[PDB]
Amino acid sequence: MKIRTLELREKSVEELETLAFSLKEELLRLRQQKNTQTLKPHEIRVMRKNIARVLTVRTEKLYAEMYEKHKNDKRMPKDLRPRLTKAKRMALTKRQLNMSVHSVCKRRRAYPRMYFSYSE
Amino acid sequence: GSRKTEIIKTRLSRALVRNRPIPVWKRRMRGNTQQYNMKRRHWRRNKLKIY
Amino acid sequence: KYTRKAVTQPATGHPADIIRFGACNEKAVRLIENNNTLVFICDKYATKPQIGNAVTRFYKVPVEKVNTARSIKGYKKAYVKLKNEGDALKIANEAGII
Amino acid sequence: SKGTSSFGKKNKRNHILCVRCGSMSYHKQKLRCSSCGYPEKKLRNRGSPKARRRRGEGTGRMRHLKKVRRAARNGFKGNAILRALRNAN
Amino acid sequence: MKFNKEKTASRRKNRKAHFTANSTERRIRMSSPLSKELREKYGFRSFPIRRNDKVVVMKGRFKGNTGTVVEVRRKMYKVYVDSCEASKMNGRKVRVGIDASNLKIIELYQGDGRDKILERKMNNRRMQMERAAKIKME
RNA sequence: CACCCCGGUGGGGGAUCCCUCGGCCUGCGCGCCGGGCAAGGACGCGGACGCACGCGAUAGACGGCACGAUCCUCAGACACGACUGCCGGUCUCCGACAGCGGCGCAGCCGCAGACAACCCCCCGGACUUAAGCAUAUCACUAGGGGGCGGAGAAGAAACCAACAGGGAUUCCUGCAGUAGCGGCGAGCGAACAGGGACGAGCCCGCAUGGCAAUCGGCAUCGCCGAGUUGUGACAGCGCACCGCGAACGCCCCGGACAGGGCGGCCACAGAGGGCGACAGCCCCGUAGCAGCGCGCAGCGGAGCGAGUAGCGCUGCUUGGUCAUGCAGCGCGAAGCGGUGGUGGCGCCAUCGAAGGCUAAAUACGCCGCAGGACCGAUAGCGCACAAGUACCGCGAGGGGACGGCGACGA
RNA sequence: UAGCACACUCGGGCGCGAGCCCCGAGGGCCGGGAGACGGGUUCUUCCGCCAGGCCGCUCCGCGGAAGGUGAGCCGGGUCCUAA
Ligand SMILES: [Mg+2]
Ligand SMILES: [Mg+2]
Ligand SMILES: [Mg+2]
Ligand SMILES: [Mg+2]
Ligand SMILES: [Mg+2]
Ligand SMILES: [Mg+2]
Ligand SMILES: [Mg+2]
Ligand SMILES: [Mg+2]
Ligand SMILES: [Mg+2]
Ligand SMILES: [Mg+2]
Ligand SMILES: [Mg+2]
Ligand SMILES: [Mg+2]
Ligand SMILES: [Mg+2]
Ligand SMILES: [Mg+2]
Ligand SMILES: [Mg+2]
Ligand SMILES: [Mg+2]
Ligand SMILES: [Mg+2]
Ligand SMILES: [Mg+2]
Ligand SMILES: [Mg+2]
Ligand SMILES: [Mg+2]
Ligand SMILES: [Mg+2]
Ligand SMILES: [Mg+2]
Ligand SMILES: [Mg+2]
Ligand SMILES: [Mg+2]
Ligand SMILES: [Mg+2]
Ligand SMILES: [Mg+2]
Ligand SMILES: [Mg+2]
Ligand SMILES: [Mg+2]
Ligand SMILES: [Mg+2]
Ligand SMILES: [Mg+2]
Ligand SMILES: [Mg+2]
Ligand SMILES: [Mg+2]
Ligand SMILES: [Mg+2]
Ligand SMILES: [Zn+2]
Repeated sequence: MKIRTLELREKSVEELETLAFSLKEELLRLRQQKNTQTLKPHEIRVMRKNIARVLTVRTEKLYAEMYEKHKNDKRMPKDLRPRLTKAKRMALTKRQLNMSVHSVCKRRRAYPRMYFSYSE
Repeated sequence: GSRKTEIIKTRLSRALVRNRPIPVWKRRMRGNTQQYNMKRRHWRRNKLKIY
Repeated sequence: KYTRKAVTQPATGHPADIIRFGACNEKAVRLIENNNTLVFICDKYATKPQIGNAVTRFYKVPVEKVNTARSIKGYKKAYVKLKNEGDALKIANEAGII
Repeated sequence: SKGTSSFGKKNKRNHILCVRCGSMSYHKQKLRCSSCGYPEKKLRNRGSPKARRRRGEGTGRMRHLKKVRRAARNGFKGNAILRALRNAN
Repeated sequence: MKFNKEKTASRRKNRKAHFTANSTERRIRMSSPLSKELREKYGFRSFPIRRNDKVVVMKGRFKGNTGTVVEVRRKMYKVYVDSCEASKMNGRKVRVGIDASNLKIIELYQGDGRDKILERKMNNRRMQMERAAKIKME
């Protein structure tokens, strides 16, 4: 947690792409020092994890950006649709299940639900 | 046998790096009931099925 | 055609992904001093132009030849010969390989 | 002849690594795995009641299924970044 | 009696819940009673023990000793109090592990946001006592 | 002296007993896979990392939120959040294509593969019983193939009946081990009722002709397409959902008090677990306490089902008997037809097949939860342990063994 | 107990320890060296051993720590077909 997420929200998506490449370089210099010399035990750990932290903030900013790009799209990208289940994505909608023929509409309209109470 | 496919050598390398004792710092960990690696494999007694 | 995958990861093939480190072995030192050759331990799926392009990019030196060998210890050892003379010794002190 | 002498000739290896199931059961001549039945599309009908316990669903990592159990438990709210964006609009 | 069917009275599941408790639950299970001087101020019966807590030992060999908590270890459930020690053979003094139930807190540490956590339990206890007072009023 | 027997001490071995983060059983809950790349696999990923487990090049805690001080073998990390929890990201490669299919189709989609307990469709044994055996039986089972779903299938009478008539299906009870089938041998074997659970009903086709009133697609209010070989209709949903929880001291024994003794206290809490012996009052807990809203609009209604029904033959099936069902083949209907335990014909009675949908009661493994007159390490699952592991087999496959110091302070 | 090395011998060395380990000498004996399949690190170096090797070991295909496999020309694929 050497690189904090608070600073990564300020950077842009392509600015996080360059940061992950720059942090990958420093990890290669750390893996050099681990082989040749000693290192503090979690230096490779920390630099590996803030590469992941930069890339996560990159992904989280990119999901937010791509959603507002293709929000009012006819077909949104599959990334931005909710991954329910293949069966649940192929389910009929509640509007489609409520679809009934004209005779069922007229009958429910002409004979609606009654609210009543009985007593003997 | 000095001629092998890419899959054979990767499986042979994975069998080789696996075949090592418990690192000695693990014997000092609490709740470490393992004293020696029981899954050690010797090349003459135990055969690998890497064909 | 709408894009099906809107949020895409950055591509691989970064030079830090390809090169794990440069070796400081007794063999690797002999190759640095006698043969102007660095020894890098690399990703086992990295090809010879990808390894050579990584050394020209990360260490900023021209590469004559790349010899590779997938080790039985799991990695790919890559022998990178540099173009200019005395240059692998110049890299390995600045890169800290030796 | 029939026994100890004949075992010296057993240096062929007929069943090699299957690319689908990873057992050493893919025959080279037959070009079919004896365990999982690759390259038939459906899995081979397992030859024992215990073979499902060894090789069936749940005996492996269940990488997608453990995720979809966790999403189903929470109501399939999905991607946490996109969840707040659909909630705002 | 326990009238909640959804909680276990099973010994096996309660024992498994104790030894395979996670670290958030193991902090709660390592609670310790307060003194009467702390309970007039805070009101709650006990609180989870922490490092730098002043503690009087209530049971065991060190009973009646006072000292600060110098080490809490959630796995194996042991609180190590300053001035509750035993020597090794090489003269090295080791703190002796005491269960948290055998310790009574004399002075609560309040440094690392713990005064917020004490006041959160204190206020929720005070608020829940107000609801039970109104319900018994009605 | 050896040998033998008995005892003592020491071995040897792991019985016994005590324990149990395990099993088993029952109930309840859940019932959610897959080109958005599944199941499974391969290979990698820890500073020191083999196994196990975790994970996927964001590789041994990446983000958000909650939590709030430790994690630890070393080194270190840590209020700029340790250890955790919940959810989400990332999620290599092999493994679902000679692909197949739908839609005028700049293109957009679907199928494949997994699951095999439950359920539906097809295929279909033999051991066995008959004291042999061939029909029969086992059995319309096992098994194989195919296919779904959270249930499935069934289902709104071409039904039951013979009454003073009942009224979809499914399930229970019951009819009933009955009528009946059967080398009438062994054996097999239903149905209507009556009682009950649960309850629910509907639709397509022959829709206007003063104009397809209908739909799909798009780069969209306009094109293009479907379509007259005929298209056409909205009543149901959603959110919220806590944190706290009473009451104990002294003395004795002891390594240690939860023991003993004395004296209290709390209890809508004396369920259970932990704590150095057996704790209502030491701890975790336990009893106890908290809800709501938003919706429902219109325009046809007598439409009717053919290589079918039925008959003949055949094969299978059934308790189904001069045929119960199913199929094949031959023949092949009707305006009236089907049926009436099932020969033909006639009566009378009762229904309307050959098109479609339909909750609930019903079944059930994994898994989650809770229980139990269960088993307590040769038992109980094969596995209380680095168990589908080690290991064996060319292969399909086969498959173990192994639990316990203490106050984890010395 | 059955059984297990019985063409070697002499001196020296390291070593707590030597019939077997090393060196020198003598006397004998027979294959040795390259590929495939198969094995998979056994290779090589350093250190070890009171465990394993049908005896012993200071040795080792053993135990531990390392090191090592570099290709336009070798083999296969990026080629071709055979049954
Ligand atoms: Mg080979
Ligand atoms: Mg062998
Ligand atoms: Mg990536
Ligand atoms: Mg090469
Ligand atoms: Mg041969
Ligand atoms: Mg062959
Ligand atoms: Mg005796
Ligand atoms: Mg035993
Ligand atoms: Mg169960
Ligand atoms: Mg995947
Ligand atoms: Mg994190
Ligand atoms: Mg399928
Ligand atoms: Mg039988
Ligand atoms: Mg018989
Ligand atoms: Mg008999
Ligand atoms: Mg017979
Ligand atoms: Mg399903
Ligand atoms: Mg249905
Ligand atoms: Mg029968
Ligand atoms: Mg119409
Ligand atoms: Mg309390
Ligand atoms: Mg016919
Ligand atoms: Mg009639
Ligand atoms: Mg009759
Ligand atoms: Mg009908
Ligand atoms: Mg026992
Ligand atoms: Mg057992
Ligand atoms: Mg054999
Ligand atoms: Mg002898
Ligand atoms: Mg000889
Ligand atoms: Mg050779
Ligand atoms: Mg050697
Ligand atoms: Mg020895
Ligand atoms: Zn296979």
